[PDB]
Amino acid sequence: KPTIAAVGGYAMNNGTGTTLYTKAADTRRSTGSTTKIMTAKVVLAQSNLNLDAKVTIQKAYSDYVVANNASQAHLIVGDKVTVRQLLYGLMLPSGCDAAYALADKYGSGSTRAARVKSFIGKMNTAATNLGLHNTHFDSFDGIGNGANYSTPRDLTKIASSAMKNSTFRTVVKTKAYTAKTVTKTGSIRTMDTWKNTNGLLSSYSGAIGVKTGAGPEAKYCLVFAATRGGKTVIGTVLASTSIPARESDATKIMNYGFAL
Repeated sequence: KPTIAAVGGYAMNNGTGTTLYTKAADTRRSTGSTTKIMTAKVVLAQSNLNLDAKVTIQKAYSDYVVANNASQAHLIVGDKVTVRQLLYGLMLPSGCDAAYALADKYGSGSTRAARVKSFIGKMNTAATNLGLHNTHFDSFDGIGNGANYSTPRDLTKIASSAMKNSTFRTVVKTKAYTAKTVTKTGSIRTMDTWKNTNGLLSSYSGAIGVKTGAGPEAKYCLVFAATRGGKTVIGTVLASTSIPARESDATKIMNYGFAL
């Protein structure tokens, strides 16, 4: 059993559900942007889902990333961006502006505030439906709050559920993506290329996911997944000490899991 810097860790065989590694696996901690996995999951399960549906980037999305010094996809106010493009902006550079856009779009309500509230409710309803008991969302992106928490086991179960969706799988294993959006003049704008923050995609052979996280309370987090020899290992590390450490933590757990 490897030792890791993260104070919380968990991994299982994605196909069988069998546990492969644990370290305070059921201890509630902050999630950082790994919460965005649930945001993507909820969006992709909406009945009225249309990946080609366009969303106008509101000034509020930009003001939001600035006010919260949140990671962003650099979405340009006024641009028309598709839900598919928003999902890539959400998962690759960890676009909290894209998260806001998705919540505004899919929440139920007559105001952005009401729709955001409704969307977070959907996130909690999805957790409940998975039979989770140590997870609660108070945001659509993991930005702030003691009422936003999960555990390495719970997040791994949310990730496993999300990975059942082919679109989700396609997105989280993508290393680079360049969005071509529509400007106010109708012209097509080529945005700066987005790079997936998950270093495992290039450093770990067989890696297929899933999502990074890093904040003042959550520290360095990573939900990982890789497939080798017909076996898929999926897991989560919470509160590692740095980006390089979170990557090695995950690398060790997966290597251990594949050898078990």
